[PDB]
Amino acid sequence: MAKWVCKICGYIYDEDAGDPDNGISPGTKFEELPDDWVCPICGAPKSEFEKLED
Ligand SMILES: [Fe+3]
Repeated sequence: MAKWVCKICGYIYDEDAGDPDNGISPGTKFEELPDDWVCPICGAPKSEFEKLED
């Protein structure tokens, strides 16, 4: 699945990993993260992530 970078801090939101410590099961697409989900490292909103693909 896809990987996304937090443009602020470099954390990778890896769809295959999810973010279980913050309520997101492995395999959750970035689109499906709640609107108010934030980078678990720096607190940046979803807007600040970029999809790692051409
Ligand atoms: Fe971040």
